[PDB]
Amino acid sequence: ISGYHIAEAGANPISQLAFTLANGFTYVEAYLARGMHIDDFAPNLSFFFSNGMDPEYSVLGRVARRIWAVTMRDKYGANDRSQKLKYHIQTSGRSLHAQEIDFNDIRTTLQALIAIYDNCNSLHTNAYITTPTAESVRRALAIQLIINREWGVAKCENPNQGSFLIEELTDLVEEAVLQEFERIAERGGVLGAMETGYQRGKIQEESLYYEQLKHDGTLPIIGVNTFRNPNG
Amino acid sequence: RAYHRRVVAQSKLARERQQLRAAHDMLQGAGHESAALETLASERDVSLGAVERKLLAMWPQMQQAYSGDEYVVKIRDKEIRTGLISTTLSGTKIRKVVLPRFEDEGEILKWLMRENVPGSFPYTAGVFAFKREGPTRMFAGEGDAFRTNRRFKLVSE
Amino acid sequence: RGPANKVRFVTAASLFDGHDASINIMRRILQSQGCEVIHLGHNRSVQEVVTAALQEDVQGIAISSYQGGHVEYFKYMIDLLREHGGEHIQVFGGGGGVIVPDEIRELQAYGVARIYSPEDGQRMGLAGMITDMAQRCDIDLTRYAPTTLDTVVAGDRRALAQLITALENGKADPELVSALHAQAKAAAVPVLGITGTGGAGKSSLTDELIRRFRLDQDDALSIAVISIDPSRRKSGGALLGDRIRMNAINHPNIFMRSLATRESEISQALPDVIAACKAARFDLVIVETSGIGQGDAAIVPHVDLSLYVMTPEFGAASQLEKIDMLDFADFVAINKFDRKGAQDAWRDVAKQVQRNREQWHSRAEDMPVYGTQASRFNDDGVTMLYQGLVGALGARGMSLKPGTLPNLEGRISTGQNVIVPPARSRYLAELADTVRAYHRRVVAQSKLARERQQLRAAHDMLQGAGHESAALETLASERDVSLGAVERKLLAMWPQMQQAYSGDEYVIRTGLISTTLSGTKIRKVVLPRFEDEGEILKWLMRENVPGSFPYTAGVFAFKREGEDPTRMFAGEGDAFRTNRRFKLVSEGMEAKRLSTAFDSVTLYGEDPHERPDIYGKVGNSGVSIATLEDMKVLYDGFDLTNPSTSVSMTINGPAPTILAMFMNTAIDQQIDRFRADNGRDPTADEEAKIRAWVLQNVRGTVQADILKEDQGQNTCIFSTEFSLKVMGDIQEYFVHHQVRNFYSVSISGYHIAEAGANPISQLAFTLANGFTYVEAYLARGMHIDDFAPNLSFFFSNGMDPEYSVLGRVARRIWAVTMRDKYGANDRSQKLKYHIQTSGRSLHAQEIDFNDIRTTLQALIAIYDNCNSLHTNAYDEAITTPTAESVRRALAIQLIINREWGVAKCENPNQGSFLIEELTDLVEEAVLQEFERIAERGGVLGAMETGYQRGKIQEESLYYEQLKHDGTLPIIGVNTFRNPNGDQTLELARSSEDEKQSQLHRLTEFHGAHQADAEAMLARLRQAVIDNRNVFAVLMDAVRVCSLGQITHALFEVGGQYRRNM
Ligand code: B12
Ligand SMILES: CC(C)CC(=O)SCCNC(=O)CCNC(=O)[C@H](O)C(C)(C)COP(=O)(O)OP(=O)(O)OC[C@H]1O[C@@H](n2cnc3c(N)ncnc32)[C@H](O)[C@@H]1OP(=O)(O)O
Ligand SMILES: Nc1nc2c(ncn2[C@@H]2O[C@H](COP(=O)(O)OP(=O)(O)O)[C@@H](O)[C@H]2O)c(=O)[nH]1
Ligand SMILES: C[C@H]1O[C@@H](n2cnc3c(N)ncnc32)[C@H](O)[C@@H]1O
Ligand SMILES: [Mg+2]
Ligand SMILES: [Mg+2]
Repeated sequence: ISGYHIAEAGANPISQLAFTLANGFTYVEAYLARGMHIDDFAPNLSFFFSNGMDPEYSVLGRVARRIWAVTMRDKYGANDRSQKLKYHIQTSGRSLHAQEIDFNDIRTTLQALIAIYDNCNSLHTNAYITTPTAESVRRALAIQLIINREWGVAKCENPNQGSFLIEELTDLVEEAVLQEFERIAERGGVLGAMETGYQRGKIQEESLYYEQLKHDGTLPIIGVNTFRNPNG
Repeated sequence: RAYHRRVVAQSKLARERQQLRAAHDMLQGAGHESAALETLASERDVSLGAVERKLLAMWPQMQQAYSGDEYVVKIRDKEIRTGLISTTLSGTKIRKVVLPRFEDEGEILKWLMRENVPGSFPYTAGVFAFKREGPTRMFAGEGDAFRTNRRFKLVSE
Repeated sequence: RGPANKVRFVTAASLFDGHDASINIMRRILQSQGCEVIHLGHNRSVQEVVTAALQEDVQGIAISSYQGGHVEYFKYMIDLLREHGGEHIQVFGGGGGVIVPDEIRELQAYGVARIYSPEDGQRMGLAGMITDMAQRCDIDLTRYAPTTLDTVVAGDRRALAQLITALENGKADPELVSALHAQAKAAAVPVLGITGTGGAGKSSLTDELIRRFRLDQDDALSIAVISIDPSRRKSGGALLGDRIRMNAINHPNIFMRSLATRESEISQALPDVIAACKAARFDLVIVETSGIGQGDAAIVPHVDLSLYVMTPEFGAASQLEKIDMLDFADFVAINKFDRKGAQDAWRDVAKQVQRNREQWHSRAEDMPVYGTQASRFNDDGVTMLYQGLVGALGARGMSLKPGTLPNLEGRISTGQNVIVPPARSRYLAELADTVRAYHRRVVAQSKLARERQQLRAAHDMLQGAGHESAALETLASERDVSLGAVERKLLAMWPQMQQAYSGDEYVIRTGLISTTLSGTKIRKVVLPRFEDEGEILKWLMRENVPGSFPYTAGVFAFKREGEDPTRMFAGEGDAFRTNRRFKLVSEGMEAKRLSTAFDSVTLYGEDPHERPDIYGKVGNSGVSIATLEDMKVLYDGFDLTNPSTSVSMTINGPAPTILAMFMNTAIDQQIDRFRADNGRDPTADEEAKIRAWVLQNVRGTVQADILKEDQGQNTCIFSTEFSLKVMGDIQEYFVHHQVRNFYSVSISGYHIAEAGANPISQLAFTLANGFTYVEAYLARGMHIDDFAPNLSFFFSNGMDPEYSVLGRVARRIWAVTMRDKYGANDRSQKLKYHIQTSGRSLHAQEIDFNDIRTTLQALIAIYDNCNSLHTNAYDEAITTPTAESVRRALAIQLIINREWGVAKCENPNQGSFLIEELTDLVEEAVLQEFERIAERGGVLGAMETGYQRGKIQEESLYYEQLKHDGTLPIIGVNTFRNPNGDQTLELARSSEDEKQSQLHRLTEFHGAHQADAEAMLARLRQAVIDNRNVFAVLMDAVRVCSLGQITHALFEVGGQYRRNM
């Protein structure tokens, strides 16, 4: 189950996380209605998220894990292996720009950081437009190596835990997802919503809103709509 | 949402239960022996769920586990030791998993139900106990099956 | 087994260079491999290093040059060596990424043996370089030794230096040796022996005595100095650390040779070396021994006059009866007379010497026992001892002119200056107690608050069930009184506190909410959701919200709306070019926050000059500022008196002089602004109003932290005590003129850290230095609330875990101590600091990786709510930030501040289990270090031993041992190397025209004030002599005098810094 494309298309972290979990649960309900056992396919379910600059991305993973674990245990009554949501996080490619390509390594670093902080299972790091050169992939691969090996805070495996901001954000994002679950449910489920093009519409709506505030100068992007290259 | 409602209620019970027994010990330390408090406390031992009661019960044992320099856990007939400490250049001990220092059992249970340590339900801080030490996948795909294969064999040499 | 021959080295840092971290760990490996190292320390001209190497007759010279101008520097050295009989001496260099490959090939082609790049260090290893360096210099220099005394007696000082190397190694012909002693006997020159306990001040006192000889006799005397230091027989070599303390030996008539004991406190060939100097027609030979015990006195039979040096600390008075040297010494110098018990120490020693000589018919005060303070410039005590030595040397056949010095009377120095009174000696220890005591209260009050809540909670639950027991309430009300007044109000205001940070605004109105693209409300300050009042109070006392005691999460309520903490360090070329770079950095920002970097020449208070030593360094590591006119140009277009403009100049040694330039500039800008807005010059009264107003509202910061100069950066040019004296003058000037916006000192540790100190050492030393200034000003008679708000701090942020909580720890330690210990007000309890990302953490290999590290470091700085942040460029290891390079650095801050989501919260650190634990640990670690410094006599007492410098250099070695090792992984350096091995990067060097510009501007400035120059400088020296306010005169001095003129004038009256290894 992926949500990389949904976010990349323009969906904000709440929409991405909500839709993706919704899609995942749809597969679960789909396999269950074939008379199958929950402990037979749930451990095989892998997830795939995006990490951008938005605050919600810092707690996206932990929220996904809790919503899954609680539901898989209480609702579907599955075993321990099934309650464990494993996911891959890939840094947002949308968040990187063609103008001042050297700046992208900064953004890709911050995004890679909160992924490791929130104890992800798998991480991809984006390069700083052109072809994937062997030099460009090394700078991307170095971001992970520097954080994992050199970075001091990273030596702790639960640095997020305890933080007032993290716990509040975790609760908020969780509830925001739940409310979106309800919105999809009153549209006939995920399939029923797709029948109306609800998800597509909502993604398209948010993609425009982002692309608007970007041009509006309201959402600052360093090197793009502010602090632009004085040469070109 | 129902799960969270339970966390709130069970925390209140665990909190009240502690507050009562705490006051009970303080009264006996001053001379007054009022078992009227204990009745309300024992009343909340049953009010607390089975799962919730064991969570608080394992908390002191949980603390002693993540306290030392290693993590002893015996699976099958052998055991699996894991290091907890990474020492800085300054000589500071950075624990892999840092536990809360709450006194309130209301906060302890609340934390144990909403965000237990990595490798424990609801796996908020991770699905595994500790991170694996040392995984970089080898991606390739271009041209015909022959070219993609060679790259596969080359990278994975 | 070490080297085959007696291998000797001369190690130093280049002219106007403070980078000793590199060269210090090289002289350590040199010494351990069995080399005698004559270490000269930092800031050494070519004329200095070459003269040293020639007199010591060494095989090798090791120089560190990180300021640039290294091409001209080494070329000069190579040329000068060949010109004066030192072609066979090999020169080695290193400057990290500063010396690019092309310049290495050039310099090595010129004559330099080897210059090691950071890549060389990785391949060869730390020991590998030194092994290569040592094996090259493993040659026998006895072949260059003279066979006849003809050269030496004639006055050849180079032949003398080589003859000594022959005599020391015993490769001199027996018939030549006896012939030397034969002529040495007929020479009849006096030999003064200086001996005494270890670290008493033998070298320092020797240097001072020589200075007295020069001033008194107008440099007419030819003095030979033979200093002996103990040799570690384990390694094979030694650390001859006497020459480094010598500042008055830089003259053609002075000759010095450093000898290792090579065993005894005297070299086995000392009588030969002495005789060699006697035959060289020197007017006087002075010999310094090593650390002698109580019963040691081997210097007596070899000299004509002996001087025993001791400190007031000798234990009981009965100990003096055990000291053999008190029985032979012709003169006894009780040095370090500023120490406690010096007066009583003199009476004991005087009476003991009287007893040993059986002169009962004489007064004890008439004995040749002198109380000296060699650390003190122009000390009357040292002069008294000198006058005595003159009278003794005079009777022993030594022609000397009637002295020009004050022929004073007495035996004891009258230096009554004190920085920190011995009563307050254990101030750091008290501070440690104060903090620990505060935490003990937090624990106890929390327990009470917890119990109080638990009781009343149980009381309400009983009444809800029926059984009412007022017995509980009695215990609760009992704890209402147990709780403090302050603590009770803290919990009382908590529900009101919650309602404040709950809404969308903070009622004067401030927004609390920043809404994401998803529509999530991110609160600026997130409050805890504890139910336990024990946890509430605990949190409110240990880490209250930003803007509340103890200001752990920040000293202010919310971060500034428009003025970001960004403040970019800048400086390149002349004042004109840097003025462009200021406008580049501060472009697009309504608030102009400038940070000025000066070139090595200005940093050391010197004027730009034609000599290659200095010329090549002009404007190459920072802006070259020499006159007030340069300073004016530097900040042209910038309204310094504007409320949204702050200038941060990084200058230490000449800081009072540079500050006076800045102040005059800020004043003159408003005078020009008035003359423009009114079309006329302001009246004497109008100008007075303007001038006074400028001083009050001018906003900025000058570093000037001299305590860190001795410890870390090495930009101290005057004597340590003098620098501190003038620094206080600045603060007193500030108080009088109500300069309440400018920071008189940026108490720093960045420099200490970059030298190699780990985050604990950095934070501890820096706070310790800060508290030292506090104690210094308090003993000096200033209200704590008068100078504490003017105290600025500066830290480093590296990769180490402790750096994440460095700032918050600094804030709490300060706030708690300033409140409980010193009883200061709110403004004083608030520690404001600047954080600059660690430059040493960035490397020359794979420079693109550095932006990753600089990002992470910049992040934790902003998370921990810093007041000011500088971000390093990716080409950090190679050059001063380029135009393209400074934008990438400046973008890191812009991306985090604007784009980064978590950053929308202003206390994201708070709550974290890791952060709170780390905060507690680092805090305690600092407090323990406070105690370690306290039991060494305070910060000053520790510096006297070189404790800080020692601890830094040790930690620097430990890090470096691991960086090359591999135990400490550095991506792109010791692991994950490039299969290629990597082009030409753009560099920030100064134009030739810019150098000639500065020279012409200087000579034009000098010509303009040629009349008032000498007069003003004379006034400046009189200000020091009459002990007035030095800075007050500098406010007028910088208008007619250049930086160099002022600095050199102060040298005649304030002395020069004495290096400390
Ligand atoms: C630490 C440091 C400082 C510390 C110095 C601490 C101390 N007490 O020595 C502090 C903070 C005080 C400092 C201050 C300044 N510095 Co500085 N500093 C650095 C830094 C980060 C590292 C230098 C260092 O000590 N490295 C550790 C050594 C051991 O390793 P290495 O350099 O990689 O060297 C290796 C080999 O080359 C070999 N080698 C090197 N030297 C030698 C010598 C011998 C004999 C041998 C055998 C081998 C050898 O040994 C090493 C093996 O790995 C560099 C940038 C960088 N990372 O390169 C800037 C840098 C050198 N400093 C710089 C400047 C400009 C300054 C200032 C003048 C700034 C100012 N304008 O005020 C000040 C003032 C200095 C002064 N007071 O004279 C610039 C130089 C610019 C230029 N020359 O063009 C640099 C390059 C930073 C920059 N990009 O702007 N500095
Ligand atoms: C050479 C090589 C080795 C490398 C180096 O060493 S580079 C060294 C460079 N050094 C530096 O960059 C040092 C820079 N540091 C400084 O200038 C000072 O230490 C600072 C205190 C950080 C200056 O910070 P600055 O931005 O000027 O802020 P101030 O504290 O002076 O503020 C002035 C007044 O404005 C108000 N204010 C400022 N910020 C806030 C706020 N957030 N909330 C509410 N009110 C605020 C407030 O009234 C304050 O004045 P007070 O009433 O507190 O006296
Ligand atoms: N407090 C104090 N320190 C001094 C005095 N004279 C020298 N020192 C310091 O004592 C230390 C060692 O001095 P040094 O000349 O090397 O002594 P030596 O090794 O025995 O010859 C240095 O830190 C000096 O600055 C003094 O009169 N008072
Ligand atoms: C000691 C630290 O000083 C900084 N530094 C030195 N000179 C400059 C300059 N002109 N501009 C910016 N940073 C500078 C480097 O980042 C180095 O790491
Ligand atoms: Mg000495
Ligand atoms: Mg000595």
